[PDB]
Amino acid sequence: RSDIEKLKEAIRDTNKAVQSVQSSIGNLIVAIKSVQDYVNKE
Amino acid sequence: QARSDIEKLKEAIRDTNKAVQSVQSSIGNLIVAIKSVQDYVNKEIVPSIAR
Amino acid sequence: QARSDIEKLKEAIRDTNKAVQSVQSSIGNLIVAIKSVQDYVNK
Amino acid sequence: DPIDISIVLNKIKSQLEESKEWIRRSNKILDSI
Amino acid sequence: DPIDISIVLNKIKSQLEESKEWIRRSNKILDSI
Amino acid sequence: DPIDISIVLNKIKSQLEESKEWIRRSNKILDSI
Repeated sequence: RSDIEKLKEAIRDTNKAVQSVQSSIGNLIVAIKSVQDYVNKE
Repeated sequence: QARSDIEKLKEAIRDTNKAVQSVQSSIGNLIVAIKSVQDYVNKEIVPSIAR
Repeated sequence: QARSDIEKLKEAIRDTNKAVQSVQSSIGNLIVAIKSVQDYVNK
Repeated sequence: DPIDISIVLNKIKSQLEESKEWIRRSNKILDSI
Repeated sequence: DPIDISIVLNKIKSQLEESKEWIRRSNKILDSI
Repeated sequence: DPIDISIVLNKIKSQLEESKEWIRRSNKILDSI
């Protein structure tokens, strides 16, 4: 029951890590898009 | 319940793994997108400047 | 089987974490690559 | 090709959306423990 | 502008460092099993 | 330099390959529970 709770919390933290990676990817899209705009528009 | 929880932990990790697999495909496509901007600069920007 | 399954779950999460740590390393390098492209377009 | 970047970025956006839903489901299973 | 791309990259670096701290905690918890 | 980005992108690809292998190994351990 103690080990079960630890595994739960470990997955929960892994999931927070993945959520941070998902926001980082959203911003990488923004960064790439802006470089192509700068090279295309401006 | 204890077997029940072990089964739930397994299915939660399976879902986490599917989230990671999606992130992995996204990163593969980000490689493609950056490659394309760098190739574009090497293919039609620099030659255009020359012309 | 109880102790056996707990240790298997632990190793599964350990391996998932290594997969996330690799993605983290990749993202770090994707920043370098984007920076490099904008840097080569400015210099 | 301008549209052939656009096709790639939209592939990333759809995969990013799928990833968030998987994490949401993982988290809810954890709540059921 | 390029100086205002730098902001986006800094945002990415900040989220990446949060992600690393979360994985660090997860592994520390697993060490205790 | 054009090849000094190409080195970076090739590193990302191999890191991606490692990530995929790690997830496969996690899933197969889950298959043994």
